[PDB]
Amino acid sequence: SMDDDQVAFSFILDNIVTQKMMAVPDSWPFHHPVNKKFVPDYYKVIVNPMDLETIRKNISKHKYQSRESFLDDVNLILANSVKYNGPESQYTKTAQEIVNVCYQTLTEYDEHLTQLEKDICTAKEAALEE
Ligand SMILES: CCOC(=O)Nc1cc(-c2ccc(C)c(NS(C)(=O)=O)c2)nn2c(C)nnc12
Repeated sequence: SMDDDQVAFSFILDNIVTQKMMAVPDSWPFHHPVNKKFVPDYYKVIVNPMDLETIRKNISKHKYQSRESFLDDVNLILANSVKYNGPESQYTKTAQEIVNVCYQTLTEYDEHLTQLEKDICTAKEAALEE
């Protein structure tokens, strides 16, 4: 209702992740960091690994003040799979649908998230004045 803007924004981001993005068919390889046991050279090819659980952990620490830095990490999941698996691999097409669902949901909530983003930024600027 008031002064809870960051808490609310993060709460919505987590629900987008758990309810929309993690619900993509066969998306489970993206729910957690790549297990080196199964992909022995992943961390030698991908310099900035990223996954949905890592994004949730970021959300719980309130890393994202706007959807833009949230989308940076989401789009990073797709670009990593493009680099490691190739553009037409089934992994990449799954990750591409994870990204699509993310954008579709953000667009559904656009006006609402803009309001939270404005209030979060103006509060941070006013709090750093002191
Ligand atoms: C070299 C042939 O191509 C590949 O095998 N690539 C990929 C493979 C897997 C993958 C496999 C098996 C398992 C059990 C898991 N589960 S987890 C989240 O613990 O690591 C993941 N994820 N993956 C992701 C993301 N991006 N690429 C891949």
